[PDB]
Amino acid sequence: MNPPPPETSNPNKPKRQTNQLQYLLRVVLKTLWKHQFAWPFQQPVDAVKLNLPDYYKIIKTPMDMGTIKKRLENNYYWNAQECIQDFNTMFTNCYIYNKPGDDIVLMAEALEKLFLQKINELPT
Ligand SMILES: CC(C)N1c2cc(Nc3nccc(-c4cncc5ccccc45)n3)ccc2N(C)C(=O)[C@H]1C
Repeated sequence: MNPPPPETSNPNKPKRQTNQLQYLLRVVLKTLWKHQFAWPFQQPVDAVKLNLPDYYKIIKTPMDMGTIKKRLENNYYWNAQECIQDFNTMFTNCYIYNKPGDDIVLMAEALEKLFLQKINELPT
């Protein structure tokens, strides 16, 4: 029931190092990563482990912070907006699959609040 995880390396994809990407790794991702509610999001959803064969029938663009962290560390992105889009995919997937007030949604909402806080002053 688990698809192959999102790629974290792609040799023919063009890459750039920017100050915004460095901040997304050093500040934004590490602050989220340490948060008490981060653990569900530190790796792809394991639908076999969870016995949720429906998960990847609903969520067609999966994304997790373990993938985003590996992408940042491997210099996968062209620009910060591509990374921010991955974070937003992750949050949105959580809101789509689950229902308002679910524990997992409270977790995602807390992380997203912190995320928007940290990106409120991206560098230049
Ligand atoms: C809702 C839950 C199934 N959830 C989820 C689970 C995990 N991992 C995990 N591992 C062991 C036990 C559990 C677990 C069991 N029961 C209730 C829970 C309530 C709140 C958190 C976790 C729970 N969850 C990882 C990611 C997700 N994401 C992002 C989702 O959107 C859905 C698919």
